Amino acid sequence: SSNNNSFSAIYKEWYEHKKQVWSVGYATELAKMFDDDILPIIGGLEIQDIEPMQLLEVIRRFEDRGAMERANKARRRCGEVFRYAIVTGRAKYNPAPDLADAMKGYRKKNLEHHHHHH
Repeated sequence: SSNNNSFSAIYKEWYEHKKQVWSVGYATELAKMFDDDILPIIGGLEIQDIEPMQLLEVIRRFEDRGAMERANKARRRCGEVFRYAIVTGRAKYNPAPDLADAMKGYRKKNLEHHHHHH
């Protein structure tokens, strides 16, 4: 965590806030799985300074294991934290739309077997 705008910092605030909504055991391990996969990717980065492909790399992390719901849940909670950062006045713009663009454009790296053009 470099600055106060670091993802982990804001995540903790949001986490401890949501901790009063979710079950304690659920909340703890929810953070645990988020920390386990997200932290190596974008955890120590600034929420405003996160690369579009890095957020997609988080989704990549879960999707490649087959965890489709969890990959989408990552995107969900990340965007949820992005939202929280906008509310607290840390970020004005969040690369949430960029996540979608990166996920879409990623099919230009993972090629098909036949294309839609000739």
